[PDB]
Amino acid sequence: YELPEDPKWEFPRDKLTLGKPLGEGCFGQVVMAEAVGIDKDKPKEAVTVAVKMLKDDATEKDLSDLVSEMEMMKMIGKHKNIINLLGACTQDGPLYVIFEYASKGNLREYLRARRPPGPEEQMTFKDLVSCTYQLARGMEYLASQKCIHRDLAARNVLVTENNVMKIADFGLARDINNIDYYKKTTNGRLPVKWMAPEALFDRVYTHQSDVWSFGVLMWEIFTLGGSPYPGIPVEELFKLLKEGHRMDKPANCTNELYMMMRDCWHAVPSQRPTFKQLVEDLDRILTLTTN
Ligand SMILES: */C=C/C(=O)Nc1ccc(/C=C/c2nc(Nc3cc(C)[nH]n3)cc(N3CCN(C)CC3)n2)cc1
Repeated sequence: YELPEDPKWEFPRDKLTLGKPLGEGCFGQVVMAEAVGIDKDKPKEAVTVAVKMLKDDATEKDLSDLVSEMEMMKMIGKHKNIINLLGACTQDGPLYVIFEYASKGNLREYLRARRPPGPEEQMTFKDLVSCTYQLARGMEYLASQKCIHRDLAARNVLVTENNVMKIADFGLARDINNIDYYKKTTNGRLPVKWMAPEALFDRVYTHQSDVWSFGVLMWEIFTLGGSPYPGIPVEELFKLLKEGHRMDKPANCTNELYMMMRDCWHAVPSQRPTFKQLVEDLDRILTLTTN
């Protein structure tokens, strides 16, 4: 029927001017927009924002996933490495969910564009470790709010004008307690190649599962946007993972950083590092690459 009123987050429709699509596709559409007075301390300034909305062919599930995501953003609160929810238009028209605009797009594309020949300038090692640290800080914050993301991956990280990493796409994110444990139907919409064995084999999802996906994200980063498990089709992956198969070291990556990835991929979930442990180790490594 209708969405309950949340005045704390409501933004007036007549102050929002939708602009050009940024993408379109499967779940929903994202559109640039000018929002006048969305920073309340400056009520007459128009700020460039990004608006998520439904497409024409949207389904009931599509709508409830958009609602879901907006709800989750409100609950987790604010962090420098998480995309900022600015407001929503929930009343008397299409659901618009308003986010800060990250100028440089998703990390996967940003990284591929900066591959050495054969905005364009080759990434340095220090840059790749920084990016990694930022994302580990975001995830550390997330875990501490009892939220699992479930869909960590380069395509789901946005990059601002100042090259700040923001974890985005909270469509599938859940409170740790709000998982339907052991049920056949659970975790059926997570990209197989980023997903921990136990999310499929056992139908559970813990922070230790997000750590697995972080490992895959790290490999993505150090390959400058490579596709996980090159040339292994999704249909064969799990039998391989069960057998102990793991991706090889990227070239632009130190033995130490690769050992961290392999740690994130420990078969036993409790044997993987915590996000807190990852943050500490990445700090040490970054502080030392800088000096
Ligand atoms: C299922 C396929 C599909 O729909 N893929 C898809 C979804 C969404 C997008 C949008 C990408 C995007 N987003 C931003 N910025 C942004 C989004 C949000 C919530 N906040 N900021 C920016 C960009 N670009 C800016 C840089 N350009 C060179 C490329 C696009 N893209 C795309 C595909």
